[PDB]
This record gives sequence, structure tokens and C-alpha cells, in this order.
Amino acid sequence: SVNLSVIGLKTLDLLLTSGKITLLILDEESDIFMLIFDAMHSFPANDEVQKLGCKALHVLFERVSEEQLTEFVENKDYMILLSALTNFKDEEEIVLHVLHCLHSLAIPCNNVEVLMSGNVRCYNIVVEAMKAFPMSERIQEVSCCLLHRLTLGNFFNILVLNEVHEFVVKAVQQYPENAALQISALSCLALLTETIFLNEDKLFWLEACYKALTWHRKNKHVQEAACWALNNLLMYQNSLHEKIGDEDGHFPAHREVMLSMLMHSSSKEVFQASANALSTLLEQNVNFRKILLSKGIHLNVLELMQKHIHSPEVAESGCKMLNHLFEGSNTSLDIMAAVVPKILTVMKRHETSLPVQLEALRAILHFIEFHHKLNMVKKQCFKNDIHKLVLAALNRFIGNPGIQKCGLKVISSIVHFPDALEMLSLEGAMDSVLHTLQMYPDDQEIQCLGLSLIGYLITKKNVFIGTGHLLAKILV
Amino acid sequence: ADFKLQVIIIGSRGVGKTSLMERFTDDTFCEACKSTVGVDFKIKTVELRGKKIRLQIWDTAGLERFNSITSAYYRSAKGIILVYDITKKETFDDLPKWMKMIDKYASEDAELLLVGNKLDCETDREITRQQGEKFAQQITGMRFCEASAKDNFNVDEIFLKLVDDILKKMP
Ligand SMILES: Nc1nc2c(ncn2[C@@H]2O[C@H](COP(=O)(O)OP(=O)(O)NP(=O)(O)O)[C@@H](O)[C@H]2O)c(=O)[nH]1
Ligand SMILES: [Mg+2]
Repeated sequence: SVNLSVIGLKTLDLLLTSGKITLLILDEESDIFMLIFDAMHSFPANDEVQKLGCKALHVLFERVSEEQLTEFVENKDYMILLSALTNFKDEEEIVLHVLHCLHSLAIPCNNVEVLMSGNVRCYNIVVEAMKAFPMSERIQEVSCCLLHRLTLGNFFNILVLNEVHEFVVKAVQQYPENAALQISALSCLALLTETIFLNEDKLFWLEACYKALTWHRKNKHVQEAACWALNNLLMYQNSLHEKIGDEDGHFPAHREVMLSMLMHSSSKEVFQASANALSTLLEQNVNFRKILLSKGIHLNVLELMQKHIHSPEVAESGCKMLNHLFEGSNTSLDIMAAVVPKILTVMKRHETSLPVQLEALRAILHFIEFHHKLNMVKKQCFKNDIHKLVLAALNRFIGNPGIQKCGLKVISSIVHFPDALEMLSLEGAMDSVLHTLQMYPDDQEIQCLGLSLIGYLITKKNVFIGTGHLLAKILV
Repeated sequence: ADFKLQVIIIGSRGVGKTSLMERFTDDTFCEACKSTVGVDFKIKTVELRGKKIRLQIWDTAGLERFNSITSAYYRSAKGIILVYDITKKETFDDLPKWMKMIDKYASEDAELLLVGNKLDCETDREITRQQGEKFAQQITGMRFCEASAKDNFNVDEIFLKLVDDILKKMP
């Protein structure tokens, strides 16, 4: 009924927007999707039969299944994609809904590889983003959300087809206000920046990410995505470290990253992204690692670690930020006195992950009358039991030679405190050094660092007869 | 959907891998087939041995600029095909170099299969059908079957006898 089916579809198009009749429509013996597909197969070449019908699948695909959705890629997607994109490569409403329904069914992982196959190629999206809408907001928003959804482990198709790693960038710089566009685009670009820089262009991400950092200030998701994309840009193209800064002609992006860290304090994800962002900021600058120190950001990141104490990722990132922050900073005794037991709390809260102790060990080194101050400092320090933490850490990780060097350096530093041969002998340390010495004999740096410790932890208890045979063999 | 397979297809430029790929899945031939610009899927699910087995064909490029890009897939490739031409012994005389790209990255269960392309005019071939059998002197994985994507000759038994032996290598 080529004139009575169209009005039936029009009734459907007005009916579906009410909602909750929708589940009743699905709960039927109609196979309503098969009805619509048989209709569209019956009536090609018709704006009303095509457009109203796609507007329907547009809202109808939101609640079907996961498996019938996974089933539908047999030949159903074929009807929608083919007819609409090809038959109607200039009908803006149709391609908008075609990208929308494709994005909706692009959810299950077993469908994405079908969508990125050779027969079904999801680069019609590019043809749409170029031709059908050079100046339409809704099409660009939906297409870029689709392209972010497509980024599974097959990155070297999307990036190698250079009509994706470029067109998304023009989409970002075109519309700087659509928030969904931002949280799709910058996430996609952070996931593709490594592979696109495995092959100026680096100027493109930076200004867009800076304006996105400033403008959509109140939102969390846009700034998690922004700090992520900026971090993953600068950590792969070092040449534009100089292109930012508080100086004229530059972007004071470090101020914005600090502010974004301060704002959405309750969310661990944005603090994680901002901490990695500030880390890679400080990693290739020396002016930055005095201002934030003067800006008191260390106490704030200590507070944030005190808040998200039950989460190891932000603990890793906070210790890492402290690492790059204190990288070459003179300090008063009150600083390290207040600081250290917080960090040991951070470690004994996450006493299981190598990286959360890798970066923390890499940071804690920097801190190690005024003598009375040092006396109470080290006494409360062993009260916070540094020595048990680090020695059991090396006990926990026969591997990870970085901490197997640095924590040894820490202990050799700490042994100049009067409790050492009391408390390293009220806890025991030397056998771990011996087990690591035989674990790492060939490493010259680990050998020489641990050898002075061997000379600093042998008392009459440890050199009691019989117990020195292993020490003799390992020394010779 | 029982298992998904990870066959790779490598070979020289313009030999016909992209030709031989779609002749097995889309069954379409075209003399004006554009050379592939990187790696590319081609999904296919075939039911065999009481199991609906999925298949991922990864057509690589072959050009020198795209040598490093394709390299990330051999360490995850289950089966490995090598395709080579017949007019061009130079497309044959780099098979150890292809093997150099194989041996540096292939896994333990890589069952090689050689295939001469375009068998329609083998009398004018620069390479004999026995030269590949003379090239078959490699390890026990290496097999051989001359074929043709134009004549659609034995294109299934290229993949089928491979994936049968692959599933035979499977427990
Ligand atoms: N006569 C004949 N010609 C063939 C056959 N297979 C391929 N060709 C020719 O070889 C050309 C090369 O096509 P193609 O599949 O891209 O070769 P390729 O080495 O896989 N190139 P790429 O991997 O870069 O896509 C085809 O266009 C076709 O003219 C065949 O079986 N017979
Ligand atoms: Mg080809």
C-alpha cells in the first residue's frame, strides 16, 4: 500500500515519541523491525518512505537487545546503510538518522569488527562528514560520537585512512560549544594520537584543547577528555612543549590544568587525567616546577590522595606528580616532615601494585636546633615505619629493578639515623639486600649501591658464625 | 559463531592478494582492483567440522612504506598465507625476505601456504609449477597450490585446506 504504508509510517513516527508504547510494540508478534525492513525494501526511491522510516529506527534501536542487535548485522544493517547513504547522499535528514542508527547499533563489540570490515566499511561516515554536512552541527556531533565508538583495537585502519585523523580535527575546531562533540572527539583523538604520530599538524590539537579547557569549565567529562588529549599529545610530540606557557603568544595551559584539578575534586577520574597532564607538563620544564610549588598544589594533591584513599590509580598519579614536581627542589625540613607519613600511608593503602610504588619510591627520594628538628623528623619517620614498608616492598618484588635500586638508595640514606641499627635490627633488613644482591649480581649500579648497604648492615648478630658464609661468597 | 580465525595474507605489490581475498568472501573479481593502502579486514563465518568458525582475513599492502605497519599482526596471526606471481620471478625471489618478515614475527602455529597467482597462462609463467615445489624445501608447515583468482580456480581449497589443517592443528 504505497500510499497507505507511508501514512502508517507517519503515524508511527508521531507515536514512537511518546514512549512506553514502544515496549508494547516490541512485545508483539509483529516483528516490527522486519515490517519496517520489508517496507523499505518494498519502497525504495521515496523521501517519505525512507526518511520517516529511518527516524523510526533512530529511536527504536535504543531498546532491542544485545544479541538481536548482534544478529541484525547479517543483512539488516545492509538495507539501512546501503539504501540511505547511497540512495540519498544529499538528503540531510536521512544521513543524519543513518549515522544515528548506525551509532546506536555500534555498541556491541562483535558488531564493530563487522562495521570495520572490508565489505561493510565505516568510512561512509567520512563521506558524510565531508559532503552531506560541511556546516551542520547535528551531523558532525553524531558522526564524531560514532567514530569514537568505533575505536577498538583496530586503530591502524582508521588512522591510516588519513580522512579520519584529519576530519575529526576540523570538526573540533569548527564547533567549540557542543559538549558531546568534545567528549567524543578528544577521546578519539587521545586514542589515535600515538598512531597518527607514528607517521604543523601538532599545532592542531593544542589550541582546540586549550579553548576546550577554558570554555566548558563547569563540566567534568569535557575536561577529563581535554586533559587526556593534551597529555597524550605532548607526550608524543615534544617539539611543542615550548608552544605553551604563561608568557605572551603562549597558552598558560598549566594554570588551567591546575584549576581543573582543583574544581572537580570529588571525581577521581578527572584528577587522574589532570595529574598525568601536570606530570607531563613538568617533565620537560623547569620554570613550572616552582610556581605550583609556590601555588601550594602539593598540599592539595595530598588532600586529594587523602580523599580517594581507597583507589590506587590516583595514588599512582599523585606520587608521580610529586615526582616530577620535586624534581630538583630545595626544601625546608618542615616540608618533608609534614609530607612523608602521608605518602607512606598512600603506600600501605596500596601495598600491592608495582607502579604505585615505583613512582612513589621515585618521588620519596627527593626529601632524603635544626639537628633537633632532624632528630624528631627521623624518629617520627621510623614511627611511621618507612623501613618495614620499603624492605617488604623489595621482598614483594624480586623483579622491578628500578625500585630495587632506588629503595636501596633510600635505606642507605636512612641508615644515618640513630634508630637504624636499633630498628633495622628491630625489624631486620640485611637478608633482603643479600637476596637482591644475588638476584641482581650483574647490574653494576645495583651492585655498587647495595654493596655499601652490605657494609652498613653487618653487625655481630649478622656476622655470627655460620651466617657469614653466604656473605663471604657473595662478596668475593 | 564457534571460533574466530586470524589468517594473514602477504605478498608482493600488485600480485592479486586483494584480488584473491574478495573472490573467497565476496566472490567478486575486478581487473581494476585498487591496491590496498594498509591492512584491511574481511569478515567471514564458515560452518565446518561441526563449528561455525569466524574468519578474519588481513590483506596487507606489500609496498616498502607499509612494511612496519603490517608487522603488528603477524604475532597474532594464526594461519599465514603467502601469495606470489608467475610473470615476475622478482615477486618470487623475495620470498625469503617475506620469510624474513615471517620468521622475525610469526608464532609457532603458522602453517605456511604458497600460491601461484593467475594460473590462466602458466605456459608464459616465469616460474615453473615445480619451482614452488622446489621452493617447498622449507619446514613441514610450508605447502603449495597454484591457483587463479580470475578463473576462481581452487580459491576455497586455498583457505579451506589451510583452515582444515589449522583446525587439525587445533586440538
Ligand atoms: N589474470 C589474472 N590477473 C590477476 C589475478 N589476480 C590478480 N590479477 C591482477 O593483478 C592486479 C593486482 O591486484 P591486487 O589484488 O591489488 O594485487 P595486490 O598485490 O594484492 N595489491 P595490494 O595488496 O596492494 O592490494 C589485479 O588488478 C589484476 O589485474 C588472477 O588470478 N588472474
Ligand atoms: Mg591487492
